[PDB]
This record gives sequence, structure tokens and C-alpha cells, in this order.
Amino acid sequence: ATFEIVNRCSYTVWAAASKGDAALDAGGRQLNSGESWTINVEPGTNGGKIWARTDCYFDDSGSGICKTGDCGGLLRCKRFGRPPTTLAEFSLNQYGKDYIDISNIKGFNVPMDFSPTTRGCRGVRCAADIVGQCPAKLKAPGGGCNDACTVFQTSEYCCTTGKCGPTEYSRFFKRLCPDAFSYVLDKPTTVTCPGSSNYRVTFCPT
Repeated sequence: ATFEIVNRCSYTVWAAASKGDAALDAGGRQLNSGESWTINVEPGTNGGKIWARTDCYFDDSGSGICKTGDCGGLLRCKRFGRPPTTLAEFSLNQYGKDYIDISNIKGFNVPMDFSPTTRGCRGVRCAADIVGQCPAKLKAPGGGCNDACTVFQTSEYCCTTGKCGPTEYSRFFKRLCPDAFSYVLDKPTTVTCPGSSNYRVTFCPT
């Protein structure tokens, strides 16, 4: 499957792609304002994620740090990133279909649109100014808007017991971005696409 990652932000971002225990394609790359990077994700990839990283610094070996979404200090991510991270999530070729969504469960750092470039389904988007409107207690000093689980570490926010409800914090993310997951047990906003669809992830779509 092909994923064209486009940075429409006025600032540079370092795209990242991983399935948790391994990188997807190269795993990460720098995207200056306006640049596009097309990656190949193997069919059947389950639990894949694409996200943007901001304010990064990498040496010649590809080692460094990012203020948001840092993945073990690597340019080429092989693991998931450090919150806050707006997440484009997907599982491909699952019994004949693809499943995609955007999630704010791990916070929000950069606005994003995640849409298919092929026929058969709609895209999803979370492009509201979540960082600017972020509740004071969720603001990440390093940048972005943290999710409540990251900040408070409670069973209710992290849904540890598999039993949790919406909260004042989850409702904030849901109000600004109704089409993205605001908490673990949020009413699903997952989109079903034809198996083997291709996609485009656009940072700062508006």
C-alpha cells in the first residue's frame, strides 16, 4: 500500500511511520514546508501509525531528539512516538478490508487529514486549533496538547480497567475534533475502506 505523506504546514516536520515493534518503510524522514514523501506499507499491516514530529535535531548518524513525537531519539522510527502526537492509525487487509482513523488518545501536536487516494470510502480529519485552545492543565511545555492519561495517569483517563467514560478533557478533544478518537472507549470514528486502498496523510490540511 502507498501512503503519500504531505506537509502543508508552514514549518518543518519529521514524519514518522511505525507499527510499534518495527518501522514502516524507512520509518521517518524530514519534510520541509510543502514536501511530499511517499512510503510503502506492506499489505496486512496491523496497528500501523503515522505522525508528525516537531522541533527535531539529528546528527549525521540519525540520532537526536524531537519536542513532540520523539521515537527513542531516532530519525528513522522503529517504535511509536512520545506524546503529544496526533495519530493517523490503520490496519490493512483485515479480512478483505482496510480500517483507518485519526486519534487524539495520545494528545495532539499537528493538524492532520487522513484520506484514501483510491475509491470506496471517505477520509477523516482533525484540523482545529487544538494546541491554541488546549486546556491549561493539558498544555505540554515542550509543545502540543497532552491527553489526560499522559498528564494524570489515572485508571479513568487511561481506561486501564477497560471501563471508563468520557471526561471533561476527552470532551475538549471531541468538541474540537468530532471525527477523531478522544478516549479509549469513544464511539468509533473508524472508516472502513476497500482492502488494499492507498492513502494520503496531509499535515496542516487547512
